[PDB]
Amino acid sequence: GKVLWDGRAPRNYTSFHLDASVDPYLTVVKGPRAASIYTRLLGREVTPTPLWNDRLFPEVPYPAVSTEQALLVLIGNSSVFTPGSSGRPQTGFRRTELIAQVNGSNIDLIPIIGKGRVAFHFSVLMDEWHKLDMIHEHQLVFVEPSDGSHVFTLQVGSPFTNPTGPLPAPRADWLKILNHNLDVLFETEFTDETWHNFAVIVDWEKRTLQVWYSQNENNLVWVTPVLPNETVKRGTAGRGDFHFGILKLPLVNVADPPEVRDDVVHYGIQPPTTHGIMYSGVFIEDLEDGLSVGNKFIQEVA
Repeated sequence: GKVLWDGRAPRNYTSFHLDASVDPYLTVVKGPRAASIYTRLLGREVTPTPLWNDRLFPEVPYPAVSTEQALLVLIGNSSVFTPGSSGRPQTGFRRTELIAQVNGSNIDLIPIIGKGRVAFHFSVLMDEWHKLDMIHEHQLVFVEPSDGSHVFTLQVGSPFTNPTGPLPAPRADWLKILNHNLDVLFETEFTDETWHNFAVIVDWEKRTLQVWYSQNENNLVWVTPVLPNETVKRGTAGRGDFHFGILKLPLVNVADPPEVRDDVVHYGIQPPTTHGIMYSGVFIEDLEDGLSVGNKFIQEVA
């Protein structure tokens, strides 16, 4: 497909780009500290997903060159988002997200990534240095319309419930792709030291989702059929911004009055700990000629 937006960090990207909030990422969804304190560019420390490598000839000595650097996205105790200059701090959440933009604007991108059939690509790698706590729910990747809903979500960790139930939940450490109604479409163990490659095809006319998945250098394969996603709102209210990072939900604090425990934006137990996840291969393409499945192959889809 043609690339509509490329969030694969160039090898020459820097903290300074991040602290200017320039293309390709809007960095506003974070705590008060600079964007670069929460999101680190990993240079040569971490090899990104091999799917988008370039290959060398001859194939000895080095087979390939990385075309991107991985990103490490961190949350910590300062990761409280204040919406605007005047919003109530989101004290229930710990969040750091990057949002796709083009020419300085997320708004202008909405029509481009919101029409026809669009493939949202992203690959995750477990951070062994600041482990995610799977007792809590983490919303990692999603497209968020105006109303705060998610057309689809990549989630990991035990889903938030009020009241609190057995924790960890079964398969808490499985990466999960959810539809807009929070139905589990596909789930797979978040194995360590492994690039978990995803593509979610959104057909904006028919309101469908299809999940594609692989590990490491393996080409993406389809792991769901084309599935109805019919709770998405009609028209422009169904479209929204592409986020990736970590949105960590709290647990219920029974000390809180029953009338506020459901309000996860402002209430709940959040320990003051640091947690990370690494991203690579994050980009958006249409389905011209087909889906990019990795390793310089395209696959026809319909």
